[PDB]
Parts: sequence; structure tokens; C-alpha cells
Amino acid sequence: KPVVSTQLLLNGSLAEKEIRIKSEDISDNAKNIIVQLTKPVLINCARPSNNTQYCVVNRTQWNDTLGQVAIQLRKHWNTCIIFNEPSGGDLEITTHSFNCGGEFFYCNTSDLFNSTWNIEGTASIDDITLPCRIKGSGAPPIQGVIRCQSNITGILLTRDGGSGSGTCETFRPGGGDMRD
Amino acid sequence: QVQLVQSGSGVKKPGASVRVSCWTSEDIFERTELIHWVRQAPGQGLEWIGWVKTVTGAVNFGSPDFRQRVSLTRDRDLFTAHMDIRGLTQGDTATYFCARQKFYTGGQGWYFDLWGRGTLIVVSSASTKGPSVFPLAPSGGTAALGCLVKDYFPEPVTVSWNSGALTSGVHTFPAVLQSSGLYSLSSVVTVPSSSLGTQTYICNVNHKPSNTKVDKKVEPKS
Amino acid sequence: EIVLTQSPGTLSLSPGETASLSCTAASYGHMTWYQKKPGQPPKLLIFATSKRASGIPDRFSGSQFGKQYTLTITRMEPEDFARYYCQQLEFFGQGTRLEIRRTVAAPSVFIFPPSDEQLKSGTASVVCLLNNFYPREAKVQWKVDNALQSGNSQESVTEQDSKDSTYSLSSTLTLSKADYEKHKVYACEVTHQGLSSPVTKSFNRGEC
Ligand SMILES: [Ca+2]
Repeated sequence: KPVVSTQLLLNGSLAEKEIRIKSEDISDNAKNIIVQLTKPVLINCARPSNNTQYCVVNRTQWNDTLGQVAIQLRKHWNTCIIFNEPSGGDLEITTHSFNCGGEFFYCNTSDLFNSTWNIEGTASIDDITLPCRIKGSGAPPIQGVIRCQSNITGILLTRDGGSGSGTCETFRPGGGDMRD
Repeated sequence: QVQLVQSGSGVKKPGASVRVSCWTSEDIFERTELIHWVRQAPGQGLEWIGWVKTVTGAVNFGSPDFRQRVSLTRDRDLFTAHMDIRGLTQGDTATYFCARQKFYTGGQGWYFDLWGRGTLIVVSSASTKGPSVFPLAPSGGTAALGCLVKDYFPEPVTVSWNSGALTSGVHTFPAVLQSSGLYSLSSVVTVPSSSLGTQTYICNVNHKPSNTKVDKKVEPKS
Repeated sequence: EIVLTQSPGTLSLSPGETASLSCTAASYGHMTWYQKKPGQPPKLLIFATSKRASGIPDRFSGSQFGKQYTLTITRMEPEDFARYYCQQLEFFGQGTRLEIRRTVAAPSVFIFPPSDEQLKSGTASVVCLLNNFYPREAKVQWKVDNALQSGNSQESVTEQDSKDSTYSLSSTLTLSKADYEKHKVYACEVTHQGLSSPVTKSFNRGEC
């Protein structure tokens, strides 16, 4: 039995017209939620020098995506919505894990998940560079100018539990092991 | 007699931290999806604190107030789980239970088939004090007499009467935490008012933490 | 917590009789039922509303009527006398305790003035005892020189007796030796359902 997980689902199937929400029981926090996107958000990576590695997402394309993910989460919990960073778990769930070329990449999505969308015309609080690293276990890093290109087809989320958690509703990436 | 094993009960100082642990066998661990932590303060119900997944390591808490202080980890190779509580307060004095959930399908709900016998966490600033036992002396047929185990810390106290020879009529009550940091207890016996002049009534109070073994007599006095 | 309310909190039953414990969940999600004894881990009986765990017998059953989720314990046995909680997912019920129903017995009231060994220490503790009464519901008041005294007493109630099925109550009024020499009359008044009139046991300080 090996290990499989990630924050963002890449290169899979896309929703036909509107965004989808897959799960075994949506009211079960222990159960993993599956987000399916209508339009694919592009993801570009680059390793130009030692030890600079980064992952670039479009800000206007991501805020459009997230704000529209909140209008669908509203359809189950008609309340204000928060997208936030996870509090625990292994590296593959705390970072966006992927192997690009021959090098495995771990990057932080602290920038993607830290928004609050109101009940009314969905709002933020008021590009996106994801700091990335590669495992320096086996063996010494490879020089530039390596590039990665992929598509965000979905997201793997977990809703925060409790009654004590009033006000808005909070979701964090991870899961959850198996995919759709 | 039997799985799963929980950490020893403890007395913790306000503001400190506590690493409460839980452990079982490979075959019991390989059949667990989650490990949940639920608490119970005396005179209160079963309250869910949070969960941890045995595979991914991922977590979930019952309130924002458990999120920033409670840390849920597991060791996949040693088949264990842990619960760290930061900023210990008297509101946290409870029996911390742990429970397992088998790999289940959505809809059924949560079902904890196995439970740890518990771990009592007492958030106390007080130091280990020896008890002061006082006699509750009597003065129509039945007369009541007993003892008062005042100002001790921590629990438990072993309360006997006549070295096991007197069990019929014994009412040993639970301890009360006072305005001090100290527990008070009272043990009482019901005997006929004709016996007291003849029979001797000795109580045997023992408080293991302070190494105190007291054996007081109760006789009517005027 | 809006959803998950439970009732009744106390069920007075005799063995052979059938228990009916109800949990009210504000939603259509499945119910789980646990048996809990004092200082013992919870024992899973029922999950999925109607489904009983391996090693649990035909006596215990689970059912639902919309938001009403009930557990039934037919042909009740002595061991079955314990506390019961329901969890709907992450949420737990207030609780319900199953106690041995018996005849209404008034308490035997006894007073104990502070011992001279304690009065050498600096503390004066007056103690009251209520022996062997049912129901568990009984109230105790302390009066010093005919003035109601609260915010200085602490009280303790024992678990139900295995032989006689009764409860006993202990109260302690702690005063300093200084605030003790001031007053002469020390009275504790006790009211119970078994009593048509209140019991007022009293002593006169330093006289025997
Ligand atoms: Ca009653």
C-alpha cells in the first residue's frame, strides 16, 4: 500500500457547464470533498537557478475560479465562505506535490488559499508566485533552465468541523487519498 | 485486557502542555481509517475534540479554540497516535478518550468500535499535600459516625473501616475540589447506638502519593 | 448546540421492563448509540441508526421517526443500568441515565459539629449526612443564627446502592474558627419529596 494525495488535481476531466462538488456524504467532515472545474487554470513552473524554483498561477483567473467555487459551496451551506491553509498532515497534503521532468516538486499554496468570500456579490478582503522546492535527498540539485506546464482540472478539500465554528464555513486542501 | 493503550493520568500546571498518547497492534492499526479524540469533564458529557487520519496524517478539530492549541500526529511504523494540548487551563480538566473508526463508506455516520480506557488530565497549580483526617462522632436506634479527609492533593484516597471487618452501612462519598487547590472527602458508617459503647470504630485512610497511612478511632465524646 | 438534543435525562426502571431512549437530531443523518458506565470506556451498541455491533444481543434496538432517533432496551437486565449518549457524526447527546426505580424513602438526617482536633488547626467544618433516600432529588440548606447561608457550602452525592437501590448525601459548611465563635445556633434544614415537612437538625456550640 503506497501513498497518493495532493492539494490541486491536474490533467484529469473537466465539468461540462457548471462547477461540480463530489463526495460520499457532504455533511461528513471526515469524508473528502472533490471540486471539478469548468475552465482549466494553467500552471507554469520553472527551476532557473540554484536554488530558485517557482510555480506561477494567474491572479485574475484564480480569483474568478475561487469566487465561483464559493457560489457552489453556498448551494450546500448558504453562509459566508473561507478558503484557508491546512493545519496538519503529510508533505503531499500540506504542499502541492508533483514530479516535473525528473525532479519532484514541493510548493506552498499559502497564496491560493487565504480568501474570505461574502454572502452578497462575492468579495475578497480589500501575479501569484508559489514558492517551490525540490528534495535534496538523492542527489545534488540540477541547474537551469527547467520548465513545467500543466492544467488545474480540480481541487481536493476538507471542511472544518464543529458547531463552535459559527459564522462562515472553512475548507482546507488535502483529503483524502483516492481520486474520482 | 485489552487494546488500545492510553498514556498514564497526570497533573499539569496552568499554561503548560501535555503529550497524551494512544497505541495498538499492527492488525488493529492497519484496519483503522481515523483516530478521534473526545473529552469528558466530571459532571459533563462526551465532547469531540478532533480527528487524525492513519494514512495521510490530515486533521480536523471541533472548534477554532482546539485548532491553534491541539496538534494531532501519528506514527505509521510504530502504530501510534498523539495529542498535544498547548496553554493548559482549568477548563481542560477532563478524561481524554481516544476512539477508532474503521474504513467506512459515507452516509453510515461515525462509529467508534474501539475505545481507550482514558487518560485523566488535572490542570492544577497545587503541590502534593498529605491529608488531615478528622472524626465525625455521634451523640434513636441508629447512630452515624465517620471521618473527614480534609485538604489533600492529588487523588486517590483508600477509605477503609475496621480493616475490612466493617462493610455493612459504609458510605464513602466522592471528593470535592475546594476554594483551595485541595480535595475534601467524607466517609460514614451506620451502626446501632447500643454497639458503640462496646465495639471499636477505626477507619483506615491511605493516600498513596504523599505516602500517608492514617488509622483514626471514633468514639463519642462530650 | 442547536441540533442533537436528547431526552429524558433520567429513566427510572425495574429489570424486565422496557427502556425507550430518544435522541432528537436537527437533521436526517444516521445515529450511533453508546453504553457508558462510571469510570469505564464507552461501549458501542448501535450504529447506522438500526444496526447493532457484533457481541451485542437482541435486547437493544435502534429506530427513527424523522428527527426522532430512539434506542429500545427490551427485557432490561441489571448490567444494562448505566448512562447512554448518542452521536450523530461529530456531535454527542446531552446524555441519559438509567436508574433502578424503587419505593419513595425519606432521608435519615444527621449533624456533626467540628472536632476539637480541627479547631486546633484553624478551620471549623460542620458536616451533614442524609442517609439512604429516593429519589436522588433532595435539597439541603444551612442556617447560622437564623440566616440562610450559601456561597460557603460544598456537596457530594453517592452512586445508587446495588443492594437497597438508594442514595446518600453529604454537605460541608466550612467556616474559620474566628467566624465560628461569633454565632451560637447552627442548623441545617433538609427538604425531600419523602417529607411532608422539612427536617431541621441543630446543635448548640460547645455543649455536650
Ligand atoms: Ca428521578
